[PDB]
Amino acid sequence: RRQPVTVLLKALGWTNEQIVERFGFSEIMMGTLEKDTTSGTDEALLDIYRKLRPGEPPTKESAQTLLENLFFK
Amino acid sequence: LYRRVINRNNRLKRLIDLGAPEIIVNNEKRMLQESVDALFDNGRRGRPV
Amino acid sequence: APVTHIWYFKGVPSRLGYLLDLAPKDLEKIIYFAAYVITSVDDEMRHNELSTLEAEMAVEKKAVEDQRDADLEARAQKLEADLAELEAEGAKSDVRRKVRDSGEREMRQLRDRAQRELDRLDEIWNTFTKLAPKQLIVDEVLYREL
Amino acid sequence: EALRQARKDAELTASADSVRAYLKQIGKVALLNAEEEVEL
DNA sequence: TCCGATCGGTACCGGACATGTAAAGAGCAGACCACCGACAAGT
Repeated sequence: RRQPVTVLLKALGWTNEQIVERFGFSEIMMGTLEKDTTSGTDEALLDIYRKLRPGEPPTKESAQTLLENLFFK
Repeated sequence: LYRRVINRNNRLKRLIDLGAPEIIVNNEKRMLQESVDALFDNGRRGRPV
Repeated sequence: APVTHIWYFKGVPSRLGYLLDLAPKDLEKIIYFAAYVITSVDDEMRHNELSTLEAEMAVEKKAVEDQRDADLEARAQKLEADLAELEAEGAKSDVRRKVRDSGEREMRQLRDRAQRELDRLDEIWNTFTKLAPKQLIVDEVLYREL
Repeated sequence: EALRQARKDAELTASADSVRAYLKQIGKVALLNAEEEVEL
């Protein structure tokens, strides 16, 4: 299912300040960031893990390893 | 399909006879249900065999 | 073991769902071994013995509260022993603050554990009182406790 | 916190795939290390 | 009132073709057949 890209950006290790300073020239990005209703890195990572693989109990490292396997390995 | 249904039914009979715990018996019954459903109409529920 | 017919369940609309007034997701969970369904409930027996069951539940809650109080007083006496030890020989204020906040965290953990136990008991009692046929108990441990 | 709610939601997910459901069911119980086997 | 899922359908005649892996081994017993010994009664 669709997820806001701000969640993915935060899950990759970026913060709110990084997103603001990197995508400050766009209005859609700011609107999505204000309407995400989600803060922090661990919460976004857990949400991504739940969306991708429902029914699997998440933890601190399983989601990161899954993301690395999916993309950066 | 008929062989799969018969095999799962016989395995369910053996599991009931032995006295297996509830988890194994429930799993076997679910497998039997899926086998019958695939026999009657393959593709309606889940992935095709 | 009986097996349902795929034609009359996985259809648009679901004939079994219309006949039994059950949502298609509920039927899928029930017939694929994912949630329990209450076939029938003895309303008269539940109503006759409702007061006794409520009294027993209150007794259980009182017992768990007494256990929580015993744990709290054990923590209090351990803290008193620690204070007596700190009075016996001198110590820095930082370690005293550290042990104070550790004790506060431990007592807060005990308090929230007791609160979770009380909430679980309340949920179980509410589920038992609102028990009715054609209701799905999706939690296995809840059904085991019932 | 939110972690407990996420765990509860994950355990209460439908998990339509049969193999995934069986893995979830077998994952509920713990293991026996050295001596509980002898007692059992 | 709006909208993310799910299911239904999408021309005809001619023709064409056939699967690709195995982590083993041993001890004991049961059923059936090709080779045989005796022993008295009917031929």
